[PDB]
Amino acid sequence: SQVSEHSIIKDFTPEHAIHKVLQLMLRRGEIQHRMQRKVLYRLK
Amino acid sequence: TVRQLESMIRLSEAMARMHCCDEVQPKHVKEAFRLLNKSIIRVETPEYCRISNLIVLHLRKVEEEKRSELVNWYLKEIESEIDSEEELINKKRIIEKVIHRLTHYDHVLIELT
Repeated sequence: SQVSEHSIIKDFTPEHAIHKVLQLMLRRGEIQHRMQRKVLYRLK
Repeated sequence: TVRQLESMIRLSEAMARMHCCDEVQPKHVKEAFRLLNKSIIRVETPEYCRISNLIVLHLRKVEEEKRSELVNWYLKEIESEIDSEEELINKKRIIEKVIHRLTHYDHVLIELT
């Protein structure tokens, strides 16, 4: 979940950047990154 | 395509014109269709029934809109009609093929049947 994307923010110890990098990865390709969003997003 | 339809019309007209007819009867159309269909060749690739499996199961996964439950839900859903203890290994083998040639991430987004 995106809350997990924030948990990985906390344990590493910014929202805009963490969302932007994943957003770029989303158009980068198919494997391991489309598959986490292609179903979570549709199921919200 | 539709060009095949116009080819069929031309061929039926020629078939009629061969018999010196003033109008095309359905026997001419039947011969034109038979010739046109016979000319077109099936493309043979080396078993090829597996595409039947892929289409029938991709359709179900489409209808439903993890691996653990879903894999054996597949390995029951297509077994609902014909008895065999021997086509299960076949279905799991083709499922592995499909996994490892990147047609299943459990039904990848970009794949048209």
